[PDB]
Amino acid sequence: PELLLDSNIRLWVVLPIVIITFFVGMIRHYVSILLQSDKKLTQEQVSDSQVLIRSRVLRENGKYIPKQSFLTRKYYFNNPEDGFFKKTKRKVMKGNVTNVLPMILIGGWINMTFSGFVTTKVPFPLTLRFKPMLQQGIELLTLDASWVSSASWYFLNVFGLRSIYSLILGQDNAADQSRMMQEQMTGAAMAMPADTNKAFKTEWEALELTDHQWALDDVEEELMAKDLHFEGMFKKELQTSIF
Amino acid sequence: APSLWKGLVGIGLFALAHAAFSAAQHRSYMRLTEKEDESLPIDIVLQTLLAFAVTCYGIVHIAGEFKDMDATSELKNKTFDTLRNHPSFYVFNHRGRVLFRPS
Amino acid sequence: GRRFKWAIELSGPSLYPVGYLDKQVPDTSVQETDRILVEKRCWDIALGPLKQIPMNLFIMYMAGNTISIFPTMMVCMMAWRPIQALMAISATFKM
Amino acid sequence: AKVSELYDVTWEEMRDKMRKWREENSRNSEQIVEVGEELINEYASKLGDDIWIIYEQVMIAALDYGRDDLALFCLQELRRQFPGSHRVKRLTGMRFEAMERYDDAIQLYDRILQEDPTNTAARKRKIAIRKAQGKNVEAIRELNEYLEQFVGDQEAWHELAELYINEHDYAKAAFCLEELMMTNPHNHLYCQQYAEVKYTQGGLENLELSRKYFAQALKLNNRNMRALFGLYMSASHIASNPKASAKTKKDNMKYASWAASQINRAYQFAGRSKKETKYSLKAVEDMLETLQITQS
Amino acid sequence: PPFISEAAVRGNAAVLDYCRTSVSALSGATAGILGLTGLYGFIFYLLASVLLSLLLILKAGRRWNKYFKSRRPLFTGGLIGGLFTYVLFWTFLYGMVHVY
Repeated sequence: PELLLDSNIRLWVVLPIVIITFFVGMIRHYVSILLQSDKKLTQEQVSDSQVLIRSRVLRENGKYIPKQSFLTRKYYFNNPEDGFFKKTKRKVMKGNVTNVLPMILIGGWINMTFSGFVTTKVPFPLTLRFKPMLQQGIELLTLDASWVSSASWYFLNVFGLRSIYSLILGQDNAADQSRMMQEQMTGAAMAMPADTNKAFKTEWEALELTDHQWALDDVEEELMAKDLHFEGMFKKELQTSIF
Repeated sequence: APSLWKGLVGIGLFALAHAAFSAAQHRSYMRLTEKEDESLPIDIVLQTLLAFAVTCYGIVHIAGEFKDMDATSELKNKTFDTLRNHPSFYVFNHRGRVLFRPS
Repeated sequence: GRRFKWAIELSGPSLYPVGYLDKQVPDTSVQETDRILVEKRCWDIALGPLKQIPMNLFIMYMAGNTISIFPTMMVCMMAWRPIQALMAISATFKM
Repeated sequence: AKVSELYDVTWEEMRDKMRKWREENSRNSEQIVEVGEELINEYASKLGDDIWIIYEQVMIAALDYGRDDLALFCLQELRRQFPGSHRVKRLTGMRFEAMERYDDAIQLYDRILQEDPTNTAARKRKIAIRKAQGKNVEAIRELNEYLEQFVGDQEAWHELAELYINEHDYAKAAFCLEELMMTNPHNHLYCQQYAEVKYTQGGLENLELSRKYFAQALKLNNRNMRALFGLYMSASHIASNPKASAKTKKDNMKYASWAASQINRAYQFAGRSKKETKYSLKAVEDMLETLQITQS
Repeated sequence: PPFISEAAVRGNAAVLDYCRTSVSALSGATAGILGLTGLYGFIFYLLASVLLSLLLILKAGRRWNKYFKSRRPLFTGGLIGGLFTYVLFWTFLYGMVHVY
């Protein structure tokens, strides 16, 4: 420990840079929420989207289905005579997650404002080939690389609060009536691309590739068993009265 | 119960801050005297570790949900009586309507 | 029958229903098992990581030997992708 | 009890209880209105986002119970905040249909459809209007058309099944409930209703299928006694029919006998709750003994 | 086990990650308050993570099968990002008190 620093530089650099990066992240998040815009939806695209969801749930949950009704559904989807997939046919800079440019600009402005500065030292032993990285404005060759400048301080700061931001924020799930509309919107946003023919053919062949295994036949497992949960359960239902 | 845990967490954080202030004062005194390369006293180090462990205990108890993996137990107490009626289709033709007409 | 005494009986007297079909249309029997194409496809999937290295070699050459933030950040994530892909090879191997 | 209930309560508990009521979508319009205007006059301070849904639920309940004054009182407040909103328009059309002059609510629905092409609520309300205005066949036709145009709503499937129940059409209701069970295989209630519909149809093969689906939902929850009763009755009926194999008759008789012991014990440990449960226990005991003599 | 709800798993994972992040953040403050060498600091961070994992296991105790299907995420989870956010708060109060 050396290089006795002033107490009036830590109160005008560290707290300002921390608050700046925190509120810059908050601004970015809230502005991203604000700029989000809904997408126009045609009733037809919603229609094939829901048809695809129906085929998917048929593929996923098909064990608990009467065999006759299962082949009825499979034939209706396939129907080699007419078929619904076969005839019903429709007709047919480099912005990449822009979050690096703002942080780079902020770091560049912060480094431009502070020319010759010593913010804090890092306990971690660092090599001398990272000295041009870290100081960038201090004319010292005998000094160690532990003492970093404000640029690296802010660069480590933006990653320090990356997981902290999610602590304050979170996910939301409400509006049961609007939940269905959200599901249709997202599902048809999945089904935007105009490749209906190949998707229909792929689903048509995939549905044939599925087999049937009635999971309802295995009933004998339950018959030879013990029913004791239904009274520990029944004991804890009695105490509650009627409001 | 959660209020007690929150208060305990706050008290632990305050104790940690006080230990930090004591260590800062110790280092400020150390900068005064030449050489004397000694470490900070062990009593404050034990106090700050006690504050570290105490706040670490309530931070786990504050956010405990641990909801059941099985979804059959969440539609288990629900009866078919409530499921039969739906918010979408609602006919306003009942005898209670004309029974409650006059009061 | 009279043994049950109370016996309530219920009788039932354009094709708009979606899937309900008047004609039953049984006689479906599909036996298709084509494992060689699946094996060829899955064999080519495991060859992707081997081919994903040459262009990162070319990119590291284009990066040069200039100590700067952009190249060192490219190099830090260049090796992170394999090690992050090597943390869950058990599930991929099992599937 | 009104003042007593109004004493030992906080507004937070009231709001949480109403949120739970909305989650369960129960019918307690009396109680929903009773607590509705109370939080409106007592707190009336904050939770505007909550209070909007609160207002809508309160007027929905008041339309059912006895009170259009509070319905209009909440309608004016909803219109004050949101000048143009389709939900308020749908609610106003519902109230209009409730009062008189259904045709005005009708053209309101067509204007809503003209503005927003994708509006399921307006079409559902029109379908419900023609359900009570004319015959149910036309309403079924429009519901089938809308279900073609979306194929997304489970409530539409259940409403179609319920409407087909009154027409004694269990063939189509079987497909409807099969489709509804497809999306939700863990819901034993739909399985129980499907087994009920299949049993009502009749036939030995339908009886066996209904029995096996009664048994499947019995192990998923272990809460329902309706399913075990249906299973026992299906076993007894398949025993009654002469057109059966010997071994299947023996195993079905074993199933019925085991269900009988389950009934006996379930009513037995219910007897320690009260002192009048012994009479119910002996009633069900003679019931099971008589059916056992019938089967044996 | 046949049917699994994604909402419950998501909530469990969110709670676990939130606890792992907060514990690591406070462990960083403790290390910055004391002030050690890199090796000792990393070992201390690992010890804190192990103690948190043991406390999380003790929290569940019986009937942990319904709560967690396995225990690998409880042991090994959020070890790199948690260390990344721990390094921030370790050096945040380290130089603030000693250097300044």
